[PDB]
Amino acid sequence: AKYVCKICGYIYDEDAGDPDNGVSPGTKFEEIPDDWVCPICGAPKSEFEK
Repeated sequence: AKYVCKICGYIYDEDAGDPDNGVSPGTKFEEIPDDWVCPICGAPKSEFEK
C-alpha cells in the first residue's frame, strides 16, 4: 500500500500522490507511471516496495 523510497526516504503516498511530477491522487503505486516521482525528494520510482 505504501512504498518508502529507500534512497532519500520519501514516502510514496500514492493516495496523496505527487502531482509536482504528474503523479495523481487515487493512483496506486503499481499504477504510478514509470517516470512519476516524489514531490519531496523525487527518488526513483523503482525505489518503491509493497
